[PDB]
Amino acid sequence: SPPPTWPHLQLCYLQPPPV
Amino acid sequence: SPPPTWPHLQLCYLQPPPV
Amino acid sequence: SPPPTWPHLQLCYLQPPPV
Amino acid sequence: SPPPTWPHLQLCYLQPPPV
Amino acid sequence: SPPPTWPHLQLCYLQPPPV
Amino acid sequence: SPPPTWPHLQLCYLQPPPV
Amino acid sequence: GGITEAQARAIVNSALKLYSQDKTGMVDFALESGGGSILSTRCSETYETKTALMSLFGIPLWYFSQSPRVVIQPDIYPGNCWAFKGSQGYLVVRLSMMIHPAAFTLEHIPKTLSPTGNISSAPKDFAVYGLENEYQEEGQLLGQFTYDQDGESLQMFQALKRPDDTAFQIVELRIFSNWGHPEYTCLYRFRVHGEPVK
Amino acid sequence: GGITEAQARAIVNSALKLYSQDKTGMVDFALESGGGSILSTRCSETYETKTALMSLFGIPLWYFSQSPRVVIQPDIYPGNCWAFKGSQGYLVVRLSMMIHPAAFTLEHIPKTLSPTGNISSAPKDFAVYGLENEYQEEGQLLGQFTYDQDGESLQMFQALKRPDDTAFQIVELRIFSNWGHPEYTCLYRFRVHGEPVK
Amino acid sequence: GGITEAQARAIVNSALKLYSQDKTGMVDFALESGGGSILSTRCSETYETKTALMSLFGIPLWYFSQSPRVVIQPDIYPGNCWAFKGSQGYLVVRLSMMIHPAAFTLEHIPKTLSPTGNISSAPKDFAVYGLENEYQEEGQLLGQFTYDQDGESLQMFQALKRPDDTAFQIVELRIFSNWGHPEYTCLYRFRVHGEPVK
Amino acid sequence: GGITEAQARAIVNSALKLYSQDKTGMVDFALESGGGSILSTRCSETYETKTALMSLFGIPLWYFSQSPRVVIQPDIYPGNCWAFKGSQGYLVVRLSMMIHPAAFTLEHIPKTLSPTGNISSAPKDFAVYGLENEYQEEGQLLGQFTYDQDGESLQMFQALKRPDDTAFQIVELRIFSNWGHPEYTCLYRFRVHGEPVK
Amino acid sequence: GGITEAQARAIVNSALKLYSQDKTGMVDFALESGGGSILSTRCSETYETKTALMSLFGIPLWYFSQSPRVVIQPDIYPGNCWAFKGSQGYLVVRLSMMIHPAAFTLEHIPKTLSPTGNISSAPKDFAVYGLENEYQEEGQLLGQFTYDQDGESLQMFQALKRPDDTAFQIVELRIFSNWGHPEYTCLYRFRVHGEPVK
Amino acid sequence: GGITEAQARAIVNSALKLYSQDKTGMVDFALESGGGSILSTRCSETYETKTALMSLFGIPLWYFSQSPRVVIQPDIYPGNCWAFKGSQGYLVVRLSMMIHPAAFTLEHIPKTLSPTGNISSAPKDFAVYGLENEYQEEGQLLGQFTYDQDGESLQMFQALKRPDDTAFQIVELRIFSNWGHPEYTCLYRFRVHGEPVK
Ligand SMILES: [K+]
Ligand SMILES: [K+]
Ligand SMILES: [K+]
Ligand SMILES: [K+]
Ligand SMILES: [K+]
Ligand SMILES: [K+]
Repeated sequence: SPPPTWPHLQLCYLQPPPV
Repeated sequence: SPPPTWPHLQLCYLQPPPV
Repeated sequence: SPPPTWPHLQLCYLQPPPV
Repeated sequence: SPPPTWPHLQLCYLQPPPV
Repeated sequence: SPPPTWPHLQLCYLQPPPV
Repeated sequence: SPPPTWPHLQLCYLQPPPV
Repeated sequence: GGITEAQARAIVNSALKLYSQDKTGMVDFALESGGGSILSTRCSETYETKTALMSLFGIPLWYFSQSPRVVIQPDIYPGNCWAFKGSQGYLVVRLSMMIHPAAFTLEHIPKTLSPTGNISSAPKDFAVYGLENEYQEEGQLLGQFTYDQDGESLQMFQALKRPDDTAFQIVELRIFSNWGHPEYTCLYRFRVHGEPVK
Repeated sequence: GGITEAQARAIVNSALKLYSQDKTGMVDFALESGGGSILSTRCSETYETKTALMSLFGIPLWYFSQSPRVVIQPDIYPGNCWAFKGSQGYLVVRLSMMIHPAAFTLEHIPKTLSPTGNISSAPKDFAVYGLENEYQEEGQLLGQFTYDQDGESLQMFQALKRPDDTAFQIVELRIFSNWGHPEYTCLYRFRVHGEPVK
Repeated sequence: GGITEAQARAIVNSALKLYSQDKTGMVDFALESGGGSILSTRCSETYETKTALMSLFGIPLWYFSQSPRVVIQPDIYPGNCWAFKGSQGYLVVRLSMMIHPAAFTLEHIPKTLSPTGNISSAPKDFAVYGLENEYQEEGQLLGQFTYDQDGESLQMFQALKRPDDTAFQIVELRIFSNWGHPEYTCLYRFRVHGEPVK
Repeated sequence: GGITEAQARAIVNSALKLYSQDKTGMVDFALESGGGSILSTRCSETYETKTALMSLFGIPLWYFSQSPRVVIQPDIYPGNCWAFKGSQGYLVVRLSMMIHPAAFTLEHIPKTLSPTGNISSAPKDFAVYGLENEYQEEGQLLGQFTYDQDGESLQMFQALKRPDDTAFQIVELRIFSNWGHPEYTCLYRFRVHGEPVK
Repeated sequence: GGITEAQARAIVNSALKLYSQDKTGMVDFALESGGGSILSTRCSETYETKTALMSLFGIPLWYFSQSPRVVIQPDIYPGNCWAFKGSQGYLVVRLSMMIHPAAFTLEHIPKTLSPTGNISSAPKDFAVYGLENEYQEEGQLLGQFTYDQDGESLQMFQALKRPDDTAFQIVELRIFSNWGHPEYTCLYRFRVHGEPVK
Repeated sequence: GGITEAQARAIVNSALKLYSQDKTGMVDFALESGGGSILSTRCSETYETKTALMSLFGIPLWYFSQSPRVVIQPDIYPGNCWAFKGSQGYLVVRLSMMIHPAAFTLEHIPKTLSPTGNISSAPKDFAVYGLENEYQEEGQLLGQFTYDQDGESLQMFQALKRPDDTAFQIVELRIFSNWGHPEYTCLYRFRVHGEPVK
């Protein structure tokens, strides 16, 4: 049987991550 | 579009619940 | 802390359910 | 809007994994 | 096999709900 | 306490993926 | 002049039988479990506030508010109602069958059970329309009415009689005013009654 | 010959007390919340169609249909029923106690509330059996009966009386026919009554 | 001396109206859907056992037990109750409004519906206290009472009358004994009634 | 004329050090883990087909396809690429710092590793633009280039030199053609290099 | 006799280019990201123990073990391997294209990186077969080989040459023995190489 | 004096073999995939900010930050590091075997790849301790060291030699200072090397 499509999990930065 | 079918959540008792 | 809002789960009928 | 923080999924070993 | 225990989902009101 | 075992997520291709 | 014990028992039993049949003894073609559904893109916005917080293992997880689906579900305990902002709003329902609509029911809680001490959030002036398809902007008027805050919890309303009675499977409920609440209006349950098409 | 006001009040109050006790005033050893459960591998297949679609954020997510568990849950609004394909089917229940079974109850909606205009999906001829363990293929006949479409919503049925009454904690309900629906049969609620073993 | 048919109909209809208003016709300021909530860190531990197992696609997934939230929800079918270990326990509730508390209601199932044949798990001696804030260890006594196993399912209890009646929005229910069950005590529903503050 | 063992060891070690520094030894201001991100509402539609099906406990659960995020992630095994329909497309990236852009890198798999026997899905003619904000429709041209299917896997491209070099934190990659694939174009990794603003 | 600096640089650069192309410079038609997949119902059972426990918010949630999919994924850090019980097992793979198979690769960790001090869990004697469809019980032998515990981490194996070379899109790997581990055998990565059919 | 082509090829191949063995050719008893794990209740708090927001279908869903587990995982692209508040912190690791610890490795990104233009967040002065059990507050000093910001990305450190070398399966890393970052310190990867106990 057919399922749905996994939406693309989205990622955004409110400020820079630690590096 | 088509999704899958939600399997029936199943419930069993290893001993009687409180009543 | 704050979480998000639970979207309203939506229900539609492609044909009548058994009654 | 703001969501919560994803708790860190934690991993422990009751015995060594296969290597 | 054994699974875990479903934690009790908890509900609190920051202000009264509509009635 | 003991939880269950995470079933192995399974992956199959109805046709070749883009490469 | 007076009644016998057998007659009293029959009156009691008949009243409880009617009560057990969804209080009315009449099909509700809007009821969700029987095949009715909300057309979500054709409802008012829900009254949006930070009231109910759901948690799991102690950490805030998500906020909860009632959706328009509760208006076509039978529980009417206080709070089991859909709230929209202000005193004008609308809800569109797809029915479980194509019918000639004959009557409508609205329920609200009684004042004796309200934890705010009033039912000022109840609908007051409203109207009902039939829609030929889900994209039609203005439907046919089926009646205009007033929910009476000094009446009973459950109130019924008779549809207009026309020479040619058109059949419908989609109905719009439009609220024009409420009983004074300054922030929102609350709808507990709306029902649609009539005769199925052959 | 006639009754007093005090006598009428007592008749009314007694009738509402019985109504409040699950309509019957009798323990239901099949009820799920009290310790009954469905033995899923011993039920008929569920009537499988694409009817109810659940969505979240606008995209199809999954289809919904009622499971056999609803037959041992008390809500009997239209649609709160388990449907199997055709007119022959079966359901196996584990009871909350080991008992001597004495009677059985079946409920269906009344015709006055059906959104299709009929109760042709109701069970007609059926039988009930006791099983000594979850793997036994043929149990002991406890009775054969007919649900009457022209009777009341709730109907009760008396088990066969035998010289040696065996106790059971597992019961099979077998449906042999329905009231004419050409695609499926619908079960709203099944109850099991009797005397617990010491 | 005797009553007429019209008088009997009016008595029946009035009794069903009161029944439909949460049986009592009185606001319940503890009811969760109307704005009451459990203060979870101030309740007893839940009776913990491996009883109810939930599965999906055949494999054990998680155990289920009722939470203290069910005590402020209206369903009282057998098993729709919170169980704590032993015969001493407590529950703390935040009310939907600041009130002068006047009375309390406790419900338990009747013996005629219990699948164990007894209501030995019911509360017996208990007391109710008002708390000024969520951290206060000892509140003000509002009354001490006994739930009667030989009485009706729903029992009401009158709060102490004091010369200066303090208002509260948090209430503690403390159970001191049960009707004999050797492992746990079960609470089906607790209600709080009174007059809102201006 | 010839080299010593010590000299050869130093050449090898220097080459492996550069290889270990993301092959280039240069900051990539588009890299997601370091603070770059895709502006999703400003990308082309993803090539949509039923190819990859994910299951759990045997039943179809959902389809999987790569998202534009993989273009700013370092794995470039075959298939770890974003595909869009046809041979014209675009991707908009927010950078981890405001910079003067100096150069760009594109990677594609080599033909020797392709399971279709070709790299006809690779980009051919493309251009890069700087955007002053996320709503600007036409940015400033930073260069137009061609990815060479007969060149190396990793290719670098120098930005145009202007008299007044404007700084940017948002960059658009526009693809104008591919190397012949008739259904889609595949992007493995895009990098952005330059000098941070003080 | 001796080499120049330019010649040494060219040797280094060529070696790093080959290293960067999946170490071999050859298409792997089993690789999952490029279109290979495990046929799960045709693999051995996974070595089942309580080793890895995953938690969230402090409470046991579920156990984790590697699946056969990791054998067609490129990471080969210690533990990124599929384990089956004992020393005989099998794995069936669907390839990304129909090919004439020419060679196979097996990788295991080197002894210098094993946290147990040995690679006794490595496969020793094995064979590879071609299957015409997913239901065929016995395929055509493509070769029998031995993985050498005293050899290199990555070892390649040449398929048998036949007069009529049949094409295959499904391959079975069968392990007959290991290097002494008494409980399980571990597979890090298996690759399939060859010529696509026109 | 000069080397031949064969000699240069052998030098290159040996260097790439060592590079492929986790750069060092030495077992890492802290590596998570091989059996190491973080003892979470014995780590510093994670640097907590609103930086990374994960969404699904357009609505904010949850914030993401790296956990201490990444310190025992091999990817060291910029940002694949655990950050704690300030310049003093600690991490406790359970090893995959009981060992005599001989040496430790710390990695940080090189300055040439940092998107902030500096590695001021790198650890500077630190020490390592052995713990006999998970509840011991002060372990045995195994060495005190300084990570050199002007040195190589990967730096190794030799443990103190004692007359009686005790074995350990739990190690604490304590950071006393960083290279100047005013808000946090970032750890990319920590390794533990030694001889297993018989
Ligand atoms: K409702
Ligand atoms: K039911
Ligand atoms: K309850
Ligand atoms: K990529
Ligand atoms: K692998
Ligand atoms: K790392």
